[PDB]
Amino acid sequence: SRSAEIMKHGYPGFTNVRTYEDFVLSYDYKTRTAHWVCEHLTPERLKGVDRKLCEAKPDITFPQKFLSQNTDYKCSGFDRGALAAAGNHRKSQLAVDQTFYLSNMSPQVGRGFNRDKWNDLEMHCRRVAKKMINSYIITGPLYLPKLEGDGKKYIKYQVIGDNNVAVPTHFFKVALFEVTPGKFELESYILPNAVIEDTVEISKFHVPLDAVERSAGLEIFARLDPKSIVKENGA
Amino acid sequence: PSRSAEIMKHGYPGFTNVRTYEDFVLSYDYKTRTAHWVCEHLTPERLKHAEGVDRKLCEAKPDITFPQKFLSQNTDYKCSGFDRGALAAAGNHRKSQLAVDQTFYLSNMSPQVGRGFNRDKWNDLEMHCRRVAKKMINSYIITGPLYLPKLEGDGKKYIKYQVIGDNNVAVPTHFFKVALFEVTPGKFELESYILPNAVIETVEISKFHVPLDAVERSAGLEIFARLDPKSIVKENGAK
DNA sequence: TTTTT
DNA sequence: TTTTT
Ligand SMILES: [Mg+2]
Ligand SMILES: [Mg+2]
Repeated sequence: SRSAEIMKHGYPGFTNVRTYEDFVLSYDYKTRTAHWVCEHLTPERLKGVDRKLCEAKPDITFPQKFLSQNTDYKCSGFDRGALAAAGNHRKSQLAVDQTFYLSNMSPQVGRGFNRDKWNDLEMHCRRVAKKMINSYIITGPLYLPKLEGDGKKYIKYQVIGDNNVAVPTHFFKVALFEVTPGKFELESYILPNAVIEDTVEISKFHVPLDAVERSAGLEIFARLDPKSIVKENGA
Repeated sequence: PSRSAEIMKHGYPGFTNVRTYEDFVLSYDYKTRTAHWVCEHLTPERLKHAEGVDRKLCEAKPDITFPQKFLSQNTDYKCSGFDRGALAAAGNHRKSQLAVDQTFYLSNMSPQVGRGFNRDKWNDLEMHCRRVAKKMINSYIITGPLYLPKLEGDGKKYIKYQVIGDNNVAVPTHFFKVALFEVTPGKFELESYILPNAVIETVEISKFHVPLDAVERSAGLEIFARLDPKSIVKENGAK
């Protein structure tokens, strides 16, 4: 099974899972965006298909009362940011078309984030993947607390459109790279959903995996054992 | 077991991190470190106290069948200004010591305003549900936290809530409670409520009625799916 | 290659 | 009945 290949190293969680052609997604009825998406890449799999034949549409195999709509994002000020990236899925027109499901979208800052630094992170994972045995990428939104002036910690985020789609404060990305058979490089990033200077290197957004777990309420690469991790966030 | 099937007869609100305790079912949210929902089932017979039971020798503690890193602890609540508010109320579970002890799992707790809410109007709503249930054949109650949007001083909508303790336990902005009362066999009265997690003044609990649909949308849950609307004879006091 | 009323 | 040192 493709899906069982994609999810070899663990399910981050089991809420409202859909297995699409080339990735697995978990959808959150409350925020109207994904809990997470998992992707599996090989050099083989990263190689006629056109993407502007694609239009974002709701995945209606989820109940309608829990759907986002293009009308939620329209004039929001945010892009429809695709967590499982179209560029990662080009072995078929279907596979790429499903990356355009709104279940796979989060409201993302456009210029200075989704169109730049977040895009740079995606391109980095793709390029590293092209010279690795297997690559596993888990992406998801976050809603992080901030201490404010009264000394109290608050989670605050905008919601948009009539369906109140959540605007994540941050996004995480965790990549597992099989370098030598049975052995892995692990890269864990948290980036703010905000304008980021192009000056900043992606490694500045490294965080320990445990931080991603706690913040997202997910078990990332549980089925995997830490002996087989040879490199962690560069080290 | 067969008990959990009686409890969940009219459907699962969701399937995330479900635990079946002896007399109620709970769904646990790893992000908020509190419940998504709890579902309870009462009857007049089950509201008779059993002998030897006692709620005085009960202490709040985590349910460690969830992974440690997603638990809340008593230290998260300690000196926060909020109560450990039981969603499935101790008072609903009368038939054994374990059944009531389990309502003291922290998975069943939300940070709640005490004076003016948990100890007052929220408790008034709980007692009201037990009272109605002594006169009904079957009663199902679904309870949970909400985190609701507020139009701020720009023109943008925001969800904002406090998190407490080192584990960042969410302080809900509101709580819903939906009660399905079987008034005659196969015929139900439905009552849906949303209250703010705040001091509530004289205010009748019926001021907090909202359509079921509004609770489903806010909570991202499917409440009482296996219930045919033909069978509903009353909705928040009407019809 | 990422997207926008 | 609810809870908190
Ligand atoms: Mg993107
Ligand atoms: Mg209480």
